[PDB]
Amino acid sequence: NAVELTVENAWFIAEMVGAGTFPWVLAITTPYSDEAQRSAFFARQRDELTQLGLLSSDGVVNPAVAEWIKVVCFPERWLDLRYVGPDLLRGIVAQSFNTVVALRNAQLVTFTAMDIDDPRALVPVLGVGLSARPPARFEEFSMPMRVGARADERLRSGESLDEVLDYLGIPVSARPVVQAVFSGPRSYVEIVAGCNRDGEHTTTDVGLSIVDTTAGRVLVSPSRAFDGEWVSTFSAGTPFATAVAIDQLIANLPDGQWF
Amino acid sequence: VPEGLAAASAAVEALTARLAAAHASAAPVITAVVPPAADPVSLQTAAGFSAQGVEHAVVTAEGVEELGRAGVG
Amino acid sequence: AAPIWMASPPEVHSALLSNGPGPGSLVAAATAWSQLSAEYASTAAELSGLLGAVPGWAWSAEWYVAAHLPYVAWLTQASADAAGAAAQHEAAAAAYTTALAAMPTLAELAANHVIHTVLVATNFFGINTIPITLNEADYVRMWLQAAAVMGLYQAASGAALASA
Repeated sequence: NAVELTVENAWFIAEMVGAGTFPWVLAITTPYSDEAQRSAFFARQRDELTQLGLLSSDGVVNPAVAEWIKVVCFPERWLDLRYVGPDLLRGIVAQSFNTVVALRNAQLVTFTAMDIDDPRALVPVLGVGLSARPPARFEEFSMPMRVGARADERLRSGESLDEVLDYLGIPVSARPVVQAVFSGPRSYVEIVAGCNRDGEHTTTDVGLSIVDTTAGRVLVSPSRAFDGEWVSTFSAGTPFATAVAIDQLIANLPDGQWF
Repeated sequence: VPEGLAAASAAVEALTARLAAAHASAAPVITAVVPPAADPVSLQTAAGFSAQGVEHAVVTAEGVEELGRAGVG
Repeated sequence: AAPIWMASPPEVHSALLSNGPGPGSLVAAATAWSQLSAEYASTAAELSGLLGAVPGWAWSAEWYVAAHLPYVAWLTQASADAAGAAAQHEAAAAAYTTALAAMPTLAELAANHVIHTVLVATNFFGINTIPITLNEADYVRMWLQAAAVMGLYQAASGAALASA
């Protein structure tokens, strides 16, 4: 129960339906760079969309697609998805009762409606771009994220990837897994929460992340500490512990949790 | 030329030459203005200014001519 | 002819606008029109006083100065048009200088892409700082910043081009 179509096909549907513009995570810009070219390209997509059957008659678009595309452009609450793994895949999980997931690969964009009965129904969609590895086993530890980012700032500057993690509030039972994530066969995702209340675009300061490595799946959940700074815990990627980490995140927004 | 219009003709003749002197002092600069960049706006507007500068130079040029020949009596 | 500014990356917008001759030619015309507007007003003064170059005896030949007189209204209109052109060019020269200062730098765009490829390489410890989302969100900022400056630089120079 989904629809897959190109960026040119995607942008053209938002214009006729009048939904406006997609979230820029999908980077769905305008096809043509001059308004004299619009006449020709109005015909191409309208001609191509009738082939796929989503735009059957002369201009009437499938209400199923018009609803899915208007909730992605006018979401009241959403979650920005950015997947990484060797290849990037990024999308959005929009909500306006019902939800619609929009993911974009190298060129194609796929729209799909999901269910939000329980907060645990999102663990799949938050792990589609991953490598689908089992929850890892290690001793949970936390780090001040304001200092954690400075660490990666060294690793990407040619620093020995071992002696840095040799100097933190770091345990030893977790050294195997935190070393397997600075590796080749890894895949992670950055989760950012946002909502359009009566004001403008507002997203969270920090984000939630789940990482799949050779050792297993790792959850990286942030939380504001006593002194106002952000501390991030590194625990098992349990499908039960990730859902209690996104509500813990999205509760930072003025409208609170989804539940 | 009549008798008492010698100073009058020399007066009108002295200002039509002063216009042509100022008309040419700015003729090459207002008719060929170069765009400051390459974007389609700097080309469209600098081409419009040049289009105005040449339509203005030809009307004021002949105007000085029609001014200097108004006295036929 | 009728371009869509948000259809192209900020690299092409910044490349076209940031590298050119410069506004030195628009100011060269602005000061030329203003100097040409003072001559149109200056000659209108000595033309309106054409009498006084006529001696006492006017018995006759007043039709001469009366035929050169209607052109003082022409020199006032000419001074007005030439004074407005100096303001049009002066305003167009200011629209460019500000649009350039608002356009994102090409070096600023290059550094953006360079940092994107290295964050994808190693990002585990600093992953709740969401550097991938921010860097990519900082690029679309430059995407919309460039597309907005051009849409305004069009209506700014387009309005500074209409007359009469």
